[PDB]
Amino acid sequence: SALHWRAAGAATVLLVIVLLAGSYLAVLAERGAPGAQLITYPRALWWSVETATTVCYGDLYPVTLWGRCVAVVVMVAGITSFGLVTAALATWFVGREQERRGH
Amino acid sequence: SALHWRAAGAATVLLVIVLLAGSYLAVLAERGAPGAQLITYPRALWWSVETATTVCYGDLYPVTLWGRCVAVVVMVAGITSFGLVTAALATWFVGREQERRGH
Amino acid sequence: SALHWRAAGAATVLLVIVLLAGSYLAVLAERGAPGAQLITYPRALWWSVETATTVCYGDLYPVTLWGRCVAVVVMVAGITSFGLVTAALATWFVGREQERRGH
Amino acid sequence: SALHWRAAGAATVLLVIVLLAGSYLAVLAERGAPGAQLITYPRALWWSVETATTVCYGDLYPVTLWGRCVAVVVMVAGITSFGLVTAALATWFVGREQERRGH
Amino acid sequence: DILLTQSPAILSVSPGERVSFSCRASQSIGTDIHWYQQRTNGSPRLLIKYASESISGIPSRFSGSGSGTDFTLSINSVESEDIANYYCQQSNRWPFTFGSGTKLEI
Amino acid sequence: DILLTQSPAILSVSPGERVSFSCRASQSIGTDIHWYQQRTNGSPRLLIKYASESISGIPSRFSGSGSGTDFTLSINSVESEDIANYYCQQSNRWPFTFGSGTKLEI
Ligand SMILES: CCCCCCCCCCCCCC(=O)O[C@@H](CO)COC(=O)CCCCCCCC
Ligand SMILES: CCCCCCCCCCCCCC(=O)O[C@@H](CO)COC(=O)CCCCCCCC
Ligand SMILES: CCCCCCCCCCCCCC(=O)O[C@@H](CO)COC(=O)CCCCCCCC
Ligand SMILES: CCCCCCCCCCCCCC(=O)O[C@@H](CO)COC(=O)CCCCCCCC
Ligand SMILES: CCCCCCCCCO
Ligand SMILES: CCCCCCCCCO
Ligand SMILES: CCCCCCCCCO
Ligand SMILES: CCCCCCCCCO
Ligand SMILES: [K+]
Ligand SMILES: [K+]
Ligand SMILES: [K+]
Ligand SMILES: [K+]
Repeated sequence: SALHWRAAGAATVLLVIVLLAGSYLAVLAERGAPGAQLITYPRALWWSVETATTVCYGDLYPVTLWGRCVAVVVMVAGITSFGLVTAALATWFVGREQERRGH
Repeated sequence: SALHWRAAGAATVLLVIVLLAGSYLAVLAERGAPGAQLITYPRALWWSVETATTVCYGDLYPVTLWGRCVAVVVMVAGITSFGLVTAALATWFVGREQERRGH
Repeated sequence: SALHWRAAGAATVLLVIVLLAGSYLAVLAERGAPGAQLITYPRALWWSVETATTVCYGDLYPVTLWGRCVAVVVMVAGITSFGLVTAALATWFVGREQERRGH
Repeated sequence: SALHWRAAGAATVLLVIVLLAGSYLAVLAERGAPGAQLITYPRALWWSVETATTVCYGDLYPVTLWGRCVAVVVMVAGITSFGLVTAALATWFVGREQERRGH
Repeated sequence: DILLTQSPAILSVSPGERVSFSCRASQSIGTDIHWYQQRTNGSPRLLIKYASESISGIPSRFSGSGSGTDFTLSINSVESEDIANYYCQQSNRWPFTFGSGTKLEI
Repeated sequence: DILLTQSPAILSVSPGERVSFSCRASQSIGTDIHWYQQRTNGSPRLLIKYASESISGIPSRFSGSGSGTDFTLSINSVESEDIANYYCQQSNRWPFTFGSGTKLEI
């Protein structure tokens, strides 16, 4: 029932959806473009994971306007989802410490 | 009225401003420099987004002193704005949990 | 006794374990693969550190399915462990400020 | 007087010190090594900034054991300092919201 | 600084033929190549931007292709008004540089 | 280790002419090239740092250019005191290396 945990879970499922949609749409956006490397779905999912975690190796990246806009959506969704998990951990710790000191 | 949400919104608009100014100033700083690649505004905005999110592919980066100082401003503004969003999420969760347990 | 500090310490030891296991398993996963560079244990530990911190230089990265799955585990463990440390710092600050204002 | 703000300020000055020491020590560690690029102090400070923010372009990185250990210190100091700033922002927001609702 | 090699320096074709101009960059520059046409006593005129993108008011027989180091400007069915010098130009790295030019003869 | 090729090894020019020395690196090194002049029986003297930046007290006719693998030291209007050996030096990668030198003759 606690809001922070349900929001964390929601953010997790939303992130999975964004990774899958970003993989699909990045391929869709990049295949028009000579030299583009983000053009098959298995490595595009890998790219979407590294973009969502900000763990970005430089092995793949978009070169088109629409692929970069897809990238921005994946970045913000990833950073926001992990920040939400952090915030829920803090809420849990704060509650448990209020209990441990009897408040 | 709540401080955390207004600070989050302020940080968002400030970040947009910093991305635009950083794009402009990075081009201004880098065109003096042989070999520089951060020299047209569309890709400089892309570079400023990846710098602000720390999702940094390695496709573009500054090579001059002043371009790197611009980069540092964009990095800190990005990290601070997303950290502020995290902090506001935590404040919201903490308040809602204080309510859910009736305090 | 405080939950946040014990969870931080647990997360630290778990992260060390994940870095070591990820180094071992990344080598195991990548040596099948022509062109793979993540194939000796000293640099694989370095790679696992950069993956866990999201400080990712692009000097090494996995090219196989199973090496990338190992990578994802290391990314999430790193981001979660550092987020947990942040959350514990916030719980400590929140408690100390409740004291400083006498609540 | 508030603990979170003083800890944030301390972390800022400590981070500046770590960036300067990491620049010096990274050059010291890497000049032994054929092919190393992290070998003059101006770009080593740039490298230390990108390592501390996790905004890591791939233009420079250490290749030696001791340069990589220096790198790890800079990574952890950066991530910890920014996480501490986040935690202080959350403590400020939580206090202000406790006031705004009259507690 | 990026050398752009345009060879051959003169291309001779018959009316109605398809012709192809070559531009080779000394290092990889994505699709940051632009093509200009300059007629006798005229100023240069942009034909193709970013290796393949059309410009408004340019006849559709003009097209461009390539990426990396190798670039081609093509004309479908050459005609007389196409007699000109043709230059490529890179914007990938500072400073911008020009190819040395290919003359079109009919 | 980065080979720096200075060819030709001797350059012969007439007074007042503009002269250009060439330095080619075996791999790309940004602008981390520095030029030194050494006269007969003298010690080397820095002329140009980071491929193009001026040094205080060096006559303004000296300039430098290039980036990547190709570098040029230029002298506007050569004069007699410019008779010397000229070396390039890279600082992009350990160890620092020197070109083999170009002698200037008038
Ligand atoms: C609707 C559009 C599809 C959107 C998602 C597409 C998913 C593609 C299936 C992924 C497995 C491919 C099977 C295979 O053998 O892949 C290997 C190819 O031989 C290499 O795998 C790979 O190298 C990339 C896989 C990385 C997975 C990252 C884990 C994310 C939590
Ligand atoms: C005052 C100085 C200007 C500062 C900002 C400049 C903005 C430039 C306009 C951006 C769109 C360019 C139009 C176009 O067709 O761009 C394509 C070029 O063909 C490729 O676009 C690109 O590849 C880069 C765009 C990436 C956008 C990232 C989204 C940020 C939230
Ligand atoms: C069970 C599988 C093993 C899993 C872990 C393997 C650990 C390997 C030992 C690491 C030291 C190697 C000794 C040596 O001289 O390494 C140098 C080689 O000459 C270069 O070191 C290196 O370049 C990489 C070391 C980076 C360490 C990062 C610090 C992490 C907190
Ligand atoms: C004790 C060991 C020293 C440790 C610190 C060394 C500091 C070096 C001075 C930095 C300025 C160099 C002057 C200069 O003209 O630098 C340019 C060279 O022409 C390029 O600058 C550069 O490209 C790198 C500078 C990046 C600065 C990042 C900002 C950090 C908040
Ligand atoms: C949310 C981003 C929209 C994805 C656009 C698909 C690419 C169309 C390219 O013509
Ligand atoms: C805040 C950074 C200032 C930007 C400086 C512009 C570049 C001037 C280069 O001569
Ligand atoms: C948790 C990831 C499992 C590691 C798989 C090892 C690689 C086996 C490759 O055949
Ligand atoms: C904290 C890291 C110690 C730095 C070690 C200096 C490098 C010595 C290389 O022989
Ligand atoms: K990062
Ligand atoms: K990176
Ligand atoms: K790279
Ligand atoms: K973070």
